[PDB]
Amino acid sequence: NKILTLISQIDVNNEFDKLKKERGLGNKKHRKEVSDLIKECQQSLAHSLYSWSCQTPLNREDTLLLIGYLEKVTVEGDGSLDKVNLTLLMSLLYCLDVGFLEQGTDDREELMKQASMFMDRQYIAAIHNRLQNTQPWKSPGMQATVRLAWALALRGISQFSEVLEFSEADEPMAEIAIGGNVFLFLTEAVVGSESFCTDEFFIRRIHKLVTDFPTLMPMKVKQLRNRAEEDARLIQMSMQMGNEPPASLRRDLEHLLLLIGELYRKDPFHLELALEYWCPPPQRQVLLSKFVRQMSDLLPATLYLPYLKMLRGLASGPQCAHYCFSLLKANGGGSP
Amino acid sequence: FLEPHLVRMAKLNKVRYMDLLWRYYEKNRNFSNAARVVAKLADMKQRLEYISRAILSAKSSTTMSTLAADGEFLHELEEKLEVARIQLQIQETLTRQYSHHSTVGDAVSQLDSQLMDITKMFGQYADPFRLSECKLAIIHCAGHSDPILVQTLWQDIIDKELSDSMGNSSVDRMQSLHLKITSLGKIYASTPRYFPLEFLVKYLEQQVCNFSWDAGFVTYTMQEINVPVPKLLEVYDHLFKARDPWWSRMKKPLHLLESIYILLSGYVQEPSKVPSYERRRFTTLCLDAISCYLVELQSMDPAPALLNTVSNFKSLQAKLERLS
Amino acid sequence: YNRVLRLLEDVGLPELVIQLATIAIGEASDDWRSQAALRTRIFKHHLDMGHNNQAYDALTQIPDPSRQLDCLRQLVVVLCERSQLQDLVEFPYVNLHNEVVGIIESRARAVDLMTHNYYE
Repeated sequence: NKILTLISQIDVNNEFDKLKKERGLGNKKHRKEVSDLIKECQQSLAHSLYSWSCQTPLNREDTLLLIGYLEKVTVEGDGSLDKVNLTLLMSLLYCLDVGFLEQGTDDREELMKQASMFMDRQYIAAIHNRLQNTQPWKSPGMQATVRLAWALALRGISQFSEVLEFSEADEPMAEIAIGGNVFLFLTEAVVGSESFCTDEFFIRRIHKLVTDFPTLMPMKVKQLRNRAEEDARLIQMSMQMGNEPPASLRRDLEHLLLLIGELYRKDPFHLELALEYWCPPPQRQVLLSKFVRQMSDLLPATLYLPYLKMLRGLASGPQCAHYCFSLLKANGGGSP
Repeated sequence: FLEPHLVRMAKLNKVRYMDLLWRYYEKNRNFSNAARVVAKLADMKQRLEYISRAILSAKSSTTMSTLAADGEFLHELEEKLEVARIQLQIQETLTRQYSHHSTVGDAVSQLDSQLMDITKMFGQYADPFRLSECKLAIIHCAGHSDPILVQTLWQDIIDKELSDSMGNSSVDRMQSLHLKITSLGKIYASTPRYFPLEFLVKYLEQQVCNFSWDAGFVTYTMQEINVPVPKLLEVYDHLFKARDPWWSRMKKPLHLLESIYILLSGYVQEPSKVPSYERRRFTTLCLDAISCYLVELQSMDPAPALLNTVSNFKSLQAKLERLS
Repeated sequence: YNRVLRLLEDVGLPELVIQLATIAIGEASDDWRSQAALRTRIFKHHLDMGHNNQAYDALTQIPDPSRQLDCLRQLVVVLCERSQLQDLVEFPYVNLHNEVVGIIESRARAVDLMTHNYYE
């Protein structure tokens, strides 16, 4: 509580109301030097909770206190999260991330006792009950976005033990987030910030969230994939006859094909992270290589532009180029 | 003048005065002086309250402060709290034992009245009462490592519990012993120096053969204190291959064999006990062990129970092969 | 005689164990069970000392087939560890060539590739 209160209320309010009005910072050089120091100070304390997060899972009182902050977070008007508030959010994501519950390391019983998200059935329910509410954040896309990442966690835990009571509430939770075009909020607001290009662990956590989606709930995904492919064709073909398309259309599969296209588009780390999309089998690899082939079925003109952008993202890294060069070669040996 | 009034009065309700002093200090950004004053107070039933108050006030003094001296003083207060707690539980015990021992009460008053040194405590509270658990805790904290001493202490604890449990029904004795052992082990689980596995297991199995208890008791207890199944199996196999004539003398070598069998069967029924990445090799090891056991069973003169055990082992082997 | 045999086993005098076991086989003239037990003990001690040929002879003399087979498995395993594969090759198989093949096959399909030499 103190950590968050001091950091935010001190840095924003003072500089904006005292250092920007009185211009106590003398030259055009001091005003930047002090602003950079404050902006490095905040970014440092956010890296601290970020560095701690990727090592140590959070206890009960802290996870509730980090959730008690992300209930107020805002986004700059210029459509790009300030490098600070963004990393603080991707920090709690790695804390809540049950991607450590999905790794086959046999400390899984020790880590379930150290991760406070578990051992408290009151924890999973309290987060789900709060994100299912209709009081949206200072950015309604926030209540929907966080509601999704938790739901990807409520679905994955189903494998562990027999916690399969909240697996039902992962179907309407993913539909609510998709209906909020969360594939659009993560393409414009998160990756749009040029500071996301810096932190590698901002990429690994999202790449984990994007890869855990089609294989943790390969049932909820295949349903949400098949539903939109059919909802797109029916209306597009009926609009071609005589009318105009409904304004209530939500092409989140297009926005998702953009999101996979914008995320892997830039290559500064030489990771060739697109190696996950190329299969030369673990149940995860089959559910991914299927997702590459199961998505190729759609032929509607509405998803042609994004699926071409998705392949633009997937074709990063030399190996990922040749393979994707061979995929296009055979698809016409007709696929569009 | 509030500060010097407080100091003067505290030097000349001293507890109250020094408490107020430390409070004012912390408010006026002087928690270090608060601490110093509080420690001076601590040093200077009523004494029991003084100790409780001392502990509370030093906890307030160093919330995060890692000041070597003060931090060590707080650790010593926690160890003084250790003293208090162990003293009181064991005093309840020996009081109720010696017709409400008056000497126990006297000793407790002495222990609360002043902080004692290791040597004195050890000697004194050993001859009249033998507080083995407490002695073990003391040595653990200091860092003194004497394997023989540790083993002797463990043995004595068990024996005292057994003397007190003779009155109770076999089942009750067993359960109480189990609980006590588990709790004490959880305290020294990380330290193998203060937990002599081989000796303990051997002595406990001997006690089981003497009191005619269940074969699987030891195995279950060890699985409960998170002792890895591979490790437990290793220990059992080692004990078996040592060819201790004690078992032959007690007319129960087959009992030890059956206990090993029960451990193995429990593993097979719930394979999750062993970590997933070690399962295959562990299965191969079990298959080898089974082979050798079968060979020895076949070098012995046949008996109906022996044949039944042989058949059981072969079935276990088949199941393990199917698993691997 | 069996009591003295158990004595000599803990006593760790293998040769005495063997001769006394032979004398005890003689006393158990009609008892196939006892004969099999003592012969099994003899085989075991010979295998432990490195007396491969004697071990094999004791193995081929055990009346009980199951005991004989388990002893065969043990012999195979031990010779592999000591790298005495030449003698293993020399020793004929009582319609259990395929049995040996299968034992090693199962060992392979159950052990890590980078550690054991069963496959080889």
